[PDB]
Amino acid sequence: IANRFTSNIKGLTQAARNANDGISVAQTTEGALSEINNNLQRIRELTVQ
Amino acid sequence: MAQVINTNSLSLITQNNINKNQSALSSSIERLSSGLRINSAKDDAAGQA
Repeated sequence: IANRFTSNIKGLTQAARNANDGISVAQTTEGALSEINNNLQRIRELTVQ
Repeated sequence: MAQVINTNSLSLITQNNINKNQSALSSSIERLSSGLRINSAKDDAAGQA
């Protein structure tokens, strides 16, 4: 049972690290999306004029 | 405590609580710095849209 618990603990810690990496990926992608959105808004204003 | 030295459940619980508070600390500081309630859409996306 101690072996099983050790395996579970190590796996869960590594999984937490993987989830942190996923959060980083999402943040980078969303920043790029925000810049694209600003560009699109400016293009729309230019079209309006 | 007095029984065991290999682990410190008190330390682990304290670390978890510290991290939980730190999340809100970071959120509040970035919110104040930006001056916008909705930043990076980590929250209600209807407001962002």
